[PDB]
Amino acid sequence: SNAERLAAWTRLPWEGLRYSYNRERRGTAARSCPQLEADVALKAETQPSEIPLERQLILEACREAERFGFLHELSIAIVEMERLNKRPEAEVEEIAKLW
Repeated sequence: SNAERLAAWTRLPWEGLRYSYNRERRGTAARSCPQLEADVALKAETQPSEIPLERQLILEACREAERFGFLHELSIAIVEMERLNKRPEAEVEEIAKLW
């Protein structure tokens, strides 16, 4: 779905990316950031690999946004942050095709 694509497109660090997720989850029963962080940290250590924990965290956050219906709002917010980091418009175009 667009959750895996968005998680695939973003370059934001989790420390920054966590803010939009926390911001866009208002009004939903979605997991908080510490709940996500605790859940993902355990899931990472139950199947250890070379996959960075940051990638698993970001993918879990995008999936949770999709389950509880604020993935579109989260995609807009992530693109906003990337544009603040001067992410090239050519790369923003790749994710803009979801819209």
